[PDB]
Amino acid sequence: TPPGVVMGLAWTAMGGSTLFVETSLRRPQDKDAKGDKDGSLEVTGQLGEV
Amino acid sequence: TPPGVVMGLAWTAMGGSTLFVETSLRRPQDKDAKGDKDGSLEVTGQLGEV
Amino acid sequence: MKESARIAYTFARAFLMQHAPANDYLVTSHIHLHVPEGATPKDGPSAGCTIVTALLSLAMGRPVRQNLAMTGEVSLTGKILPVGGIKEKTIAAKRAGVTC
Repeated sequence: TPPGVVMGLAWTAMGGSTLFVETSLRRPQDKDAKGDKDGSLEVTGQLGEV
Repeated sequence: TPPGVVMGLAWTAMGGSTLFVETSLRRPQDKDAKGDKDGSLEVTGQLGEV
Repeated sequence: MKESARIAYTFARAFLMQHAPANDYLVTSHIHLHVPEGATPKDGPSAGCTIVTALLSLAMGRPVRQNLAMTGEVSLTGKILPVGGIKEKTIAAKRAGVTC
């Protein structure tokens, strides 16, 4: 389980299942020590709106 | 072709098949080396959402 | 058609920097393009190659050579592909005065 991944139970249509969840950087972080812009999240994985 | 393709097997509706994925540059790369506006993809091929 | 148009545009913008680097008319220029409807929809990609030369003509300023029709599909690296229904195409273009 390298950092930024965690187990997560889920109650799918037929029984439970132990699907993982994962996250990662998208661009190198220190583009600017002085920068000020939202570090916007980008969700992925066939998300429902809720 | 050396830059930008790789043969890709795929399980088409009838038999297998050998589709090529192809990618290319879209604009001169270095108009401003010091800037920070990440290069968007544009995907094609009539992909479904998944 | 939108798909084929986009890929053709990208190939055009790529070929020009590959060939004539100093020109940049196409990298920065809003450009309307008009492809009249009438091609059978399954055959609709077949016209793709023509666009890629159309744009190039405008990007260099030379009018095309006289009465020289062409067709065929293109790929992002420029490997042209076979297109069907050649017979109807030949018989129709023959009487338009096309020669090459």
